Amino acid sequence: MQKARIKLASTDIKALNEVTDQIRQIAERTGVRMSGPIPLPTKRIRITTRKSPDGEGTATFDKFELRVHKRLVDIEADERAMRQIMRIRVPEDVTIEIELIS
Amino acid sequence: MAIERYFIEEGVREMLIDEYLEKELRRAGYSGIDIKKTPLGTKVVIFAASPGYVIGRGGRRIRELTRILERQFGLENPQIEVEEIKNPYLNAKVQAIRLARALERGIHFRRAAYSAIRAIMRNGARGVEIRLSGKLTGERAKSVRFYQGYLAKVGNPAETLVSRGYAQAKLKLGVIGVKVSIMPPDAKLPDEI
Amino acid sequence: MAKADYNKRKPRKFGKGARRCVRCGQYGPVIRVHGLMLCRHCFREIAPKLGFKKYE
Amino acid sequence: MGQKWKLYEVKGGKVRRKNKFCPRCGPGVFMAEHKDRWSCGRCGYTEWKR
RNA sequence: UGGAUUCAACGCCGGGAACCUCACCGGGGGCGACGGCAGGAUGAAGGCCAGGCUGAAGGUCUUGCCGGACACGCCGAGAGGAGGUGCAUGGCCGCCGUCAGCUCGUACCGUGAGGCGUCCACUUAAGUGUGGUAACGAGCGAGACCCGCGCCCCCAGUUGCCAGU
RNA sequence: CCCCGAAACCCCCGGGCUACACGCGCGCUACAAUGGGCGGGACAAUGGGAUCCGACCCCGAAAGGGGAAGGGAAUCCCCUAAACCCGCCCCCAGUUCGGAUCGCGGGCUGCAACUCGCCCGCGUGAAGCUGGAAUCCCUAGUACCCGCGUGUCAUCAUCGCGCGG
Ligand SMILES: [Mg+2]
Ligand SMILES: [Mg+2]
Ligand SMILES: [Mg+2]
Ligand SMILES: [Mg+2]
Ligand SMILES: [Mg+2]
Ligand SMILES: [Zn+2]
Repeated sequence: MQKARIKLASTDIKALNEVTDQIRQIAERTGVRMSGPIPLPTKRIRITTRKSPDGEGTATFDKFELRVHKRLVDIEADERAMRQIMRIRVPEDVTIEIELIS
Repeated sequence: MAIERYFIEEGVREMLIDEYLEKELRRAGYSGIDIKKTPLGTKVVIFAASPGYVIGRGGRRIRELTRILERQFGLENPQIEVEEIKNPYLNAKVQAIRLARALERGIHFRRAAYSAIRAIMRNGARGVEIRLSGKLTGERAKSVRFYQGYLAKVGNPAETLVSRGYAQAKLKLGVIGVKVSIMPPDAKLPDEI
Repeated sequence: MAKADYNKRKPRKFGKGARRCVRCGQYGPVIRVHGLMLCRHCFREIAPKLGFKKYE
Repeated sequence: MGQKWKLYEVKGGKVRRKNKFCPRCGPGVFMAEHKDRWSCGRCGYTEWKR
């Protein structure tokens, strides 16, 4: 049996958790062996602008931040499992990617 | 294409869409949009307060609009549809724009502001604040804040709960800035019942 | 009036003229860190709409 | 606008062209004369009498 | 070229400018939407072959060139303007100041403007609290809140770690 | 709002913003031994990467050049940091301190390197031997000292924002 990596990334831990729970509950609905939602290092896109247009006055900065949480899940590749994980809702603020290790 | 690139791209695109529609549907109480890239195409949903105005004359408006959408902005297959705000009187940018529209009609600012405040606080908001800033009452500019109810300013609960809205009223002699802030019926930390 | 039009929108490939904010159209202080192309001013105005937050 | 350019000369029952022709080009192309060479009106490129 | 001149201008305008950026200088070339006016496509609105000028240019031109087609040669009326005005404005920023202040309802005091609360003593980073008190209560702000670091537990074990076998 | 409006709009070439008898602000390097050089030995983190990072091999004295695995990012690379330590020369002097300046040559970026870029090698060898009055920052993993990353970025960091030692 050959395995399937599912790399999924979001800005919302709760959507992320929703997807992982979908996968957990569907694998245990069936009996295929999950590999946990391995949490990968989350990316902190930091942008440190100066908050002034004038150029006059004291220099003050806005440190804006975007956070990307990332998980990966390995599940054995079955046609059933694959069909239904394709059927998954995959909400709007999330990306996924089903690679297959063979 | 890296993943953060993807997020950034989507946000920027959507922001520019939002800008365009804010310009063109300001009569309609355009509150915002949402966008989903379904397989058959990308379907978007415009939340506004007068879908009558956004459709115009038998879909004329949505038609030229979707043309603009797929052309000027990278979009697979636009599938515009329209929806309402469940409580626009709790939305605050729609109200800011309605107020600016009024001031442009020519209504006096105290009357318009107090009318809108009455409406919001009857439609059930815990608090409301309205700043009008500019050439009110002559040539030297001033600022006036009309407030009612209970409103927070500082902290994460403000950054989250209260809805902020801004608009310009472009009048004969210049701009009036309209800031609106609405606090709905939802609770804070130090309540402790 | 037989002539040749000479506006010549020259295609810069590097430079402060090459890069332009997609909103206002400013040429200098442009953000290009992760695929953006935005003037610092605009970015500060819209960052929440893109999802950028100010927790520090 | 130069604005009057009747060049053909009617021989009688048929016209004869005041034009010259370019060999490396197609038909209909008409030419000028500048003292040692021709000129293409369609596109314009190098040529001489020779 | 400009802006900014104590704090709060002077490695600031994210201003590390070869062109661009630029707004300065010398030179060169394009631009009237809408109408009307001089007209009109008759073959041209527009592009254009070889050259002379030109820094270089179908920019222009004696000399000639046609792919099939309207008008700044003239008015209004404009597009655009990093042109002026930041004592006409908005928005943002700085400073007062992350300072601890700003107020309200009712009551009382005063003809009234106003006052009281919001004062005093301790305390606190804090109008933060305790007590006294014609004040009693409340709200914004402070605090709460949000982010991160540091210790433990649970879950998870890849692309991470490798002690044990 | 006023003005320009066929010029105060748009584009191109070239110059300038990089000029220098001088005054000022903030900083870098130093005025040496609480060191300089040479050779050896060690120990990071933050962040970033598509026409982008580039290991690895070869060429070259260097800067650099050719080919190129892998890497759209806990997989690969940038990335074995410097201050520190060990040994050897120098032994208190305009010096084996200091590196302004300038000459010759060799390169990278770019359409273009004169005006006006950055790097390398040989050479040169400027003031400066601790600084008046006066003034600035700082209360713990802080200040001082050390280097690194990134933003700006075609090439340019004595800068900004940050990282650790
Ligand atoms: Mg007070
Ligand atoms: Mg607070
Ligand atoms: Mg030396
Ligand atoms: Mg000495
Ligand atoms: Mg700088
Ligand atoms: Zn912008």
